[PDB]
Amino acid sequence: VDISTLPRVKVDLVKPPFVHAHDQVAKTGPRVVEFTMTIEEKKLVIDREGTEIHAMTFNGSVPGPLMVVHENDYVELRLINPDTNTLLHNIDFHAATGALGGGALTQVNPGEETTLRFKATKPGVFVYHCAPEGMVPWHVTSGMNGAIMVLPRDGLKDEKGQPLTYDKIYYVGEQDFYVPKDEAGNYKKYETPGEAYEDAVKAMRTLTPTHIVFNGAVGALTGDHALTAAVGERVLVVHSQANRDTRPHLIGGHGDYVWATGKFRNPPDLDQETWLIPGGTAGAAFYTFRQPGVYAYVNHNLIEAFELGAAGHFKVTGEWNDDLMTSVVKPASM
Amino acid sequence: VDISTLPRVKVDLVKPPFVHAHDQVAKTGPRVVEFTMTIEEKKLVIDREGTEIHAMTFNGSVPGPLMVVHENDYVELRLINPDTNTLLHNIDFHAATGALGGGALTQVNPGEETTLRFKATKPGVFVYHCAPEGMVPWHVTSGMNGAIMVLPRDGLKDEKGQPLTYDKIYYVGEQDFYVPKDEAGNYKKYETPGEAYEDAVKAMRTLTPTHIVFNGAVGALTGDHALTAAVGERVLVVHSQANRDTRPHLIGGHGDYVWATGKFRNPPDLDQETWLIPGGTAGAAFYTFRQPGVYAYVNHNLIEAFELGAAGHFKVTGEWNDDLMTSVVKPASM
Amino acid sequence: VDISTLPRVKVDLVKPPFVHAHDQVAKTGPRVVEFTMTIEEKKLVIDREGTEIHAMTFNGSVPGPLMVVHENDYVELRLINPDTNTLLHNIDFHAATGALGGGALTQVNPGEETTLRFKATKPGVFVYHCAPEGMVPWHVTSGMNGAIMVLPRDGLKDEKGQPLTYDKIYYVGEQDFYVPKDEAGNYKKYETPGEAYEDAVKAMRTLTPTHIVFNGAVGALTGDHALTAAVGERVLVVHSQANRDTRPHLIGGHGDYVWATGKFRNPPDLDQETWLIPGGTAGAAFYTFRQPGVYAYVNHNLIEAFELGAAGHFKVTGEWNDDLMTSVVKPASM
Ligand SMILES: O=N[O-]
Ligand SMILES: O=N[O-]
Ligand SMILES: O=N[O-]
Ligand SMILES: O=N[O-]
Ligand SMILES: O=N[O-]
Ligand SMILES: O=N[O-]
Ligand SMILES: O=N[O-]
Ligand SMILES: O=N[O-]
Ligand SMILES: O=N[O-]
Ligand SMILES: O=N[O-]
Ligand SMILES: O=N[O-]
Ligand SMILES: O=N[O-]
Ligand SMILES: O=N[O-]
Ligand SMILES: O=N[O-]
Ligand SMILES: O=N[O-]
Ligand SMILES: O=N[O-]
Ligand SMILES: O=N[O-]
Ligand SMILES: O=N[O-]
Ligand SMILES: O=N[O-]
Ligand SMILES: O=N[O-]
Ligand SMILES: O=N[O-]
Ligand SMILES: [Cu+2]
Ligand SMILES: [Cu+2]
Ligand SMILES: [Cu+2]
Ligand SMILES: [Cu+2]
Ligand SMILES: [Cu+2]
Ligand SMILES: [Cu+2]
Repeated sequence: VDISTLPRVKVDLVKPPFVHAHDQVAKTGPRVVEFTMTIEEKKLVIDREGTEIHAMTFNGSVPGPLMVVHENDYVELRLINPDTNTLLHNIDFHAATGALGGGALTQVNPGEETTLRFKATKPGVFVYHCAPEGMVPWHVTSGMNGAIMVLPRDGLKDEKGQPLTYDKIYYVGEQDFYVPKDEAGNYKKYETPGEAYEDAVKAMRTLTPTHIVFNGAVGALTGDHALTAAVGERVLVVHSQANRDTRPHLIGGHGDYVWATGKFRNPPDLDQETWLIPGGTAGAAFYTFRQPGVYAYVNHNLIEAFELGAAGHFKVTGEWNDDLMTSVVKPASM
Repeated sequence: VDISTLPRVKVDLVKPPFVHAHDQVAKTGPRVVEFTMTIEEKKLVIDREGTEIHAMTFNGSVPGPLMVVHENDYVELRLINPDTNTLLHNIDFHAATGALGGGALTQVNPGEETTLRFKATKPGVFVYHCAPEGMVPWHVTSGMNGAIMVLPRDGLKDEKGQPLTYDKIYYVGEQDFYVPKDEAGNYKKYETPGEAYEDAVKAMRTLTPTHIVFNGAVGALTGDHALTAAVGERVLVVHSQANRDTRPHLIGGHGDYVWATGKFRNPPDLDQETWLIPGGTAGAAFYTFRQPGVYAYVNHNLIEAFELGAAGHFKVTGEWNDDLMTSVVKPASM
Repeated sequence: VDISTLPRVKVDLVKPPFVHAHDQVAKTGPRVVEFTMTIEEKKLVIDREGTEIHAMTFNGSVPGPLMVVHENDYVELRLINPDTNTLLHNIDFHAATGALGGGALTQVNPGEETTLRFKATKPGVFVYHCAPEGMVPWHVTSGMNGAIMVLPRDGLKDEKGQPLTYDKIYYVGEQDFYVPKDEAGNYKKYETPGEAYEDAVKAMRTLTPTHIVFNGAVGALTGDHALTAAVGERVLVVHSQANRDTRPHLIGGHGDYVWATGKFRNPPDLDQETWLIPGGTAGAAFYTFRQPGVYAYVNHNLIEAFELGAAGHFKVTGEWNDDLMTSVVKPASM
């Protein structure tokens, strides 16, 4: 097909955990969906202690934004590496076929840009990440990863083939960081990316993250930035981890329908308490809220969640159901 | 519904790996199932070396007991924290909906008790664990976790919808402990829980357990406490890990039907050699024994199993089948 | 049945990643399939630095060869431990039932041999490994593991029950090694296996591999030993990990049909980007190539892949499809 005959639509991405506007069931035929991302290397404070790292980002955020298209659309990405950056970057889409997911075609020095097109031939949520030859995990574990959702053209389906329609969607990107430590266990600091590289590699080779965070920082999805829902709403949470396994869990809830490895032609797993998203994967979980209050959404290695940062909150509005749960006798001394 | 109109049944729990009496197919309508657990903080010897830790337990054991109910029963738990304990505790049921699984409603100081009720709306095996705000992984990794099984009212089913009926059930709780180590690699010891806390946190943050055990100690499910079966018996092994991934395997056997993530509305995986139970999950495996002798049941990270403690035994009685396996030429020099 | 009435066929195994000749759909009735393996303890250089370890091998390779039979064939293995070796060895087949998978029946000192027969009653890919009582993980993590494929007699099937036929098969064995390190982080060296044992155990207990490799060494499946395919060919990649989780991913491709836990009576997962093979398991992924060029096949913990060794290449021949992917604007300064 002459791709020039297809509709084009442009999207300006939004910052995670929010997701750009889209339609679950495709309202048009196949399209070329145009996205632009600008790489930004920047300092980021990642913890309550004030630890500051040199992050490598797509569009200024960790994770990079969620892109949403439909099966057999074309994704056309304009990738810009401004001359204010220092490093070489590129992009690999796990949704794409060929050329290392695009990485072989998108190497951009500071001051350069490129435009890649690929056909989104498989439905699912997928990781995308930077992957410059010879320094792949350094870029990924500096925050340079996000996800893309390729919806079936007729939307999501349950294990029986019936429609599933979400009311709200959130994108949780989970990031393992490896801040180098000295003999004393203290964080080390670096003056240039080149002076950082070897100790960054050494720290990565411990296979022990110093931080594991949602949305780029300890506590990022809490407080005024807690996720929200109302009782009775259907919520899809897309969760990615570009480098390391995670095991998401909604404390006080479930995954009613879970694609743990993220690919929508498969039936979902039902009624999950916790699910395994392998490193290098995006998964998706659908839940209908049944109770109000605070929930925690965590990686259920609870050390990873509550000591290293992999925990966020939902604040849910509505009526309490005493049939589902009640305090029969409140805590007391007798 | 007026819950007061429903039958009540009381259960006194039994110590793992055994499971209180129950019926697979529900012989009554929905019920309120009453359980009582008493929290016990106690010293436990966890290895052959004599390493002694301060454990935090439900009902005196690591893991806590297995509770068994049916879908849409109500679980009513009386949780007692005697004044002989030091710490605040609570309980979160992954089977439950709302209030952080119950944790927000069950905070009990020493000298207090509480009664929680919830509706068991989803069938499966699920983790339960203590989760006091701000010190969650310390309690969990001190042994304060167990599991609950919510059976479908018509019992278990295979991948074709045919009944599966177990003859025996065992509950294996797998516990990761993080005993703090000094520069020399020697275990450190502590005089009060408060003096222990920071080094407990530091040890947890290594993400490297010092011990990984079944039923609370190295070798606990061996010798006079080996699990048992006869050739031809159908055995369900429920396995939980509240904090960290495991990969169970029956050495010399299989999981004929496995719910690796524990939720019975899903078809089981067939013929598994090894399966992944994510941290924060309970799974269940069904096997019909076909050969007698000793089996080892392990986490198949074999270092975790044979060096760190995650190994137990079955002793199986009956007739050897030489069709299935035989020594054609016994080991010899020729 | 009188097994003596069945056909016998002998196989001389081939070195991974290649696989001995076989037929997907069984062209005969059940057979006794005869294999011979000779244990070889040998020095192996495992990295670009020249690090040399004392490996323990089946048939001279890491991994050991892939054996291929059909469901309800009998496997008859002659296992030889020549008197040029130092250690006791045996073999445990995860495909087999009874006697610890064969390990209880196959203990051979140097100078001894044995012949084991078992019935391959379950279809799938399965791990086999050495497992001498008391020193199991040392042998496994010294390279003494491989895999066996038990094909359904009517070959592989998709999620709808339609045939899947591969054109090429490769076997990737992934090995975690634990070379002991001193305080400085330098590798230690040893003069005898007995003098090595305690520090080998200590290194294993870190749960942090020093090396994670395909086919026995960093870069083994690259260069002149890259895997190969043509556009349009259907390739099955069998992947095993006897001790530790992995998460395979074809960079630039997918797993079109994946049995992540390796058992062919289950429907495959479709369209996977990345999949979790638990330690102690073999999995299999089927892909039809659609683009030419270089691919990397990796464990998608990218530190594990690109720093520790778990990366190989495919070189794929054929026509580039610009519909599927194209550079619209090559990298440039504007
Ligand atoms: O609209 N994306 O930068
Ligand atoms: O980029 N990770 O959330
Ligand atoms: O910001 N110049 O590419
Ligand atoms: O900028 N190099 O493709
Ligand atoms: O169920 N909270 O870990
Ligand atoms: O929306 N619930 O009151
Ligand atoms: O909760 N009232 O005892
Ligand atoms: O009967 N449970 O303590
Ligand atoms: O509590 N864990 O077995
Ligand atoms: O043991 N008094 O709660
Ligand atoms: O005892 N406090 O809920
Ligand atoms: O199959 N035993 O590890
Ligand atoms: O029960 N078997 O002889
Ligand atoms: O096993 N008899 O040589
Ligand atoms: O033919 N196997 O050594
Ligand atoms: O033996 N492992 O590739
Ligand atoms: O090589 N003698 O067994
Ligand atoms: O060589 N011992 O079975
Ligand atoms: O998609 N390469 O990591
Ligand atoms: O085989 N492809 O030109
Ligand atoms: O790729 N041509 O600008
Ligand atoms: Cu980059
Ligand atoms: Cu990738
Ligand atoms: Cu507690
Ligand atoms: Cu929990
Ligand atoms: Cu051996
Ligand atoms: Cu094994």
